Amino acid sequence: GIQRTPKIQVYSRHPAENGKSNFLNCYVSGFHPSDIEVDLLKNGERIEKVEHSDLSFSKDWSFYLLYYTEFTPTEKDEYACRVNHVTLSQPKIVKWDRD
Amino acid sequence: PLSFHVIWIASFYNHSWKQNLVSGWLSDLQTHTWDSNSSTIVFLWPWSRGNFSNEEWKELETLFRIRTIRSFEGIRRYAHELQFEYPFEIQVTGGCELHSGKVSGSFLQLAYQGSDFVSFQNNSWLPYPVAGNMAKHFCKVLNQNQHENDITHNLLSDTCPRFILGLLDAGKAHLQRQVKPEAWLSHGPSPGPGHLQLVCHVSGFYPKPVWVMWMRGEQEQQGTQRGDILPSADGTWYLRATLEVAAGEAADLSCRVKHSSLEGQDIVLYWEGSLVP
Amino acid sequence: KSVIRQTGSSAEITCDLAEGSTGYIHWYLHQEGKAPQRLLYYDSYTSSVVLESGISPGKYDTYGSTRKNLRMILRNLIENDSGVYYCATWDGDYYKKLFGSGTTLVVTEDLKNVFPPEVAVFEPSEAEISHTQKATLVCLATGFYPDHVELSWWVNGKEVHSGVCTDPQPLKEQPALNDSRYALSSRLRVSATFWQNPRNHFRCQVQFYGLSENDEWTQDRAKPVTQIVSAEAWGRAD
Amino acid sequence: AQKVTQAQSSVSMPVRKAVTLNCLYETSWWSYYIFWYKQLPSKEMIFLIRQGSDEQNAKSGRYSVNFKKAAKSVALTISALQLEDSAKYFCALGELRWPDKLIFGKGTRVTVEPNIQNPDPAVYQLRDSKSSDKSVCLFTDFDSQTNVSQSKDSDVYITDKCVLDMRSMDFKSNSAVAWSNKSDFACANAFN
Ligand SMILES: CCCCCCCCCCCCCCCCC/C=C\C(=O)NCCCC[C@H](NC(=O)[C@]1(C)COC(c2ccccc2O)=N1)C(=O)O[C@H](C)CC(=O)N[C@H]1CCCCNC1=O
Repeated sequence: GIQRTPKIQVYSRHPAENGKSNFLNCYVSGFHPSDIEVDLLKNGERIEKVEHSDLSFSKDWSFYLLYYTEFTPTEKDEYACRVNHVTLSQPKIVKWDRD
Repeated sequence: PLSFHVIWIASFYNHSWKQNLVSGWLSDLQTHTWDSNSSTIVFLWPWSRGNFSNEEWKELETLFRIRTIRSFEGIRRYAHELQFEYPFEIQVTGGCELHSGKVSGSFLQLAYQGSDFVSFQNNSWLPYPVAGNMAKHFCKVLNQNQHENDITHNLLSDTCPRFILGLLDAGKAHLQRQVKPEAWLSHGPSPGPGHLQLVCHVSGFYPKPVWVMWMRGEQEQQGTQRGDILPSADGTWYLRATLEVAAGEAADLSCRVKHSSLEGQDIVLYWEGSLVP
Repeated sequence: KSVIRQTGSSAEITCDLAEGSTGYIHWYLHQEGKAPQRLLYYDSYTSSVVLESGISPGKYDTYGSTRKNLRMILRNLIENDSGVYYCATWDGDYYKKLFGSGTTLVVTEDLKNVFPPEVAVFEPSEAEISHTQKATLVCLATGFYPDHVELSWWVNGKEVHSGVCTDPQPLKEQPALNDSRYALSSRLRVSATFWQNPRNHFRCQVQFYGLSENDEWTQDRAKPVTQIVSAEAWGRAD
Repeated sequence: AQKVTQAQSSVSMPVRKAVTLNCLYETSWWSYYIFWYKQLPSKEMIFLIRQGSDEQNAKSGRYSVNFKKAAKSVALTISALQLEDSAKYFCALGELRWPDKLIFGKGTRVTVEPNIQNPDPAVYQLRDSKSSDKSVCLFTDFDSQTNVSQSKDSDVYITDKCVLDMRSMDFKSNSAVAWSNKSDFACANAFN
């Protein structure tokens, strides 16, 4: 009942530019408990070899995790972050915002 | 301001499968990590050893190793002795403040299930009044062993002020470093009819304090909505500031970025090109 | 496999689980008409016992080498401890968790309630022989407690199942008392040319699980130890 | 937190057919497994098949499942029913990420009705070889569509049919037996 729900934010390190390597970040924050299981997605499918930061909590005792991977965009490529918490009836997907 | 604290995370998903993490932080930046494989302190940065001697660090390792095993394993019976409901989590943070210069201002707090549960006040564990009787029952347990509390008091009153003093000095080059930002513009989720959303991303800047605002010439557009400052794998920060305007009044708008690394030469990007288009 | 204890005694069951496996071995309790539920598990990496939600800390304990000889001792037994006790451990892959052989525990307020079965073989009916050319030998083990009994048919001292049929579950003789004592039935089909042969020996063998030589008996009646009681019959030419 | 229920307890179906055992669960986990175990009458648990939280309908041998994840309903269907498969079947779930224990259902007993080539039910009477004036009434050769039944009073005990062992080319019939302490001992009317 006192469990909190995560705040999911997706962003790129550099402007989108096809053929140029970039970094995709997904910031999952403000959740409780820890069991969280976030996935980064390319064109729907999961992305393997995804690094993430060590677990930590902010002052209000809610945890925050940063998930990042290196990628090179293309015109037809779509990217998203999939988060699956106990406070979610179904996985919540936040899409990377390009133009 | 500047605070060095050590966090402690204990997650208990069920009767098996217990998780344990220990980390050190310079208030946004992780500096230490605990290796449960060998019970050693992993130093993320070369300067994270501070001015403490190598022998002095070994005693800290044994202190944290012995403290962790006794604490993290004694929980298991308490969950059965008490009426703990899996899953449950115990979080602990303790450190010291850099007030003006530094020094006085230490703290130590513990939280059960993500809420303030107990805290250590200079010799004793004071429960939070809103935490109820179970905090008082565990304050009785923690206040029993005087020797551990004397160690805890010395840890918060002597070792922390003496460590952060050398840690900040040894890490002066890393903390005082300045990294210029990188910015670009894009289109947003496009609110209701006749209105456009203008997004101005600012990326890769250190330190944290940054200034960003949508402008029309010299006039700051007060409709600018500034989002959260998000981290990256490196010590840099990302921030996007949005602005919603009518479709017919989009031109002449510019995003202006001020940062200490820029030395007064602000980044100005103009809503022109394929954006308008 | 089957153990009998009186209220207040102790019982140490053994875990014959396949070789060594992952460190944690869980103990489950199964009762008739109820869902199996784990009581505790044994942490071999620490040689310590952890319980489940609402179990008193003195009832159960676990120890020993987990390789096929893990023990579980129950102390201060009550009536409601009766049931089949399993020991389970997860796979290396955590795909499935293996379960060992069950151990039935029977707890009774008085050891005097334990009785051996009364075996009796019944010869086939002459009318049944008519227009069927088949013989029905019925064995009956009755007046035994607890309800577990292994029955088999032996002809000429050769254990044979080809033709047998047995009850799957014993029947209480008086379904009003807890200490009731049950009966078990079993038939046997034999060709007419074979039962009419008077040189054939039919030995219905019944195996009963009761007290052991280490238990104490305080009755003038013979001690109902774990024993074998069997009855026999011979063919009739007419 | 977690609950697993199986509504029915006793199920029968003829040999060389298909029957389905249902299972309903209530969990708060986004990652979990579903297990089906076969409890032999000899008090032994054997794994049958596993169903994942985000896995398609599982299938292995004569086993298949119907996973209705929206309503949290998994049903185990056993096809090509044999005689050895007659046992008590349980469904349980555990944590996928942190496997600790299984929350079991209350069980569903399945008994297989054998083949019946030519029926001829009748009732007969037998006498004890030791001959203490003890007797039993036997009703055999009944079909699978009959009862097993139960009388009244307190005495006069009746059984509930039987199944065979290895039974290599055995008689393969259905036997129901009853007996009382003489007195009435009306075999021709006891089963009625
Ligand atoms: C990354 C590492 C490299 C960086 C290094 C670089 C920087 C160097 C300079 C740093 C200078 C500044 C350092 C500041 C200290 C920071 C504190 C952080 C972590 C820490 O104390 N860990 C151990 C504490 C864990 C919790 C423990 N919880 C318990 O033990 C039990 C009894 C178990 O369940 C409960 C309980 C359960 C539910 C709810 C409430 C509960 O309370 N409570 C605890 O409170 O432990 C205290 C603090 C220690 C203690 O008094 N020990 C006792 C424990 C009790 C039994 C008696 N004997 C003992 O041993």
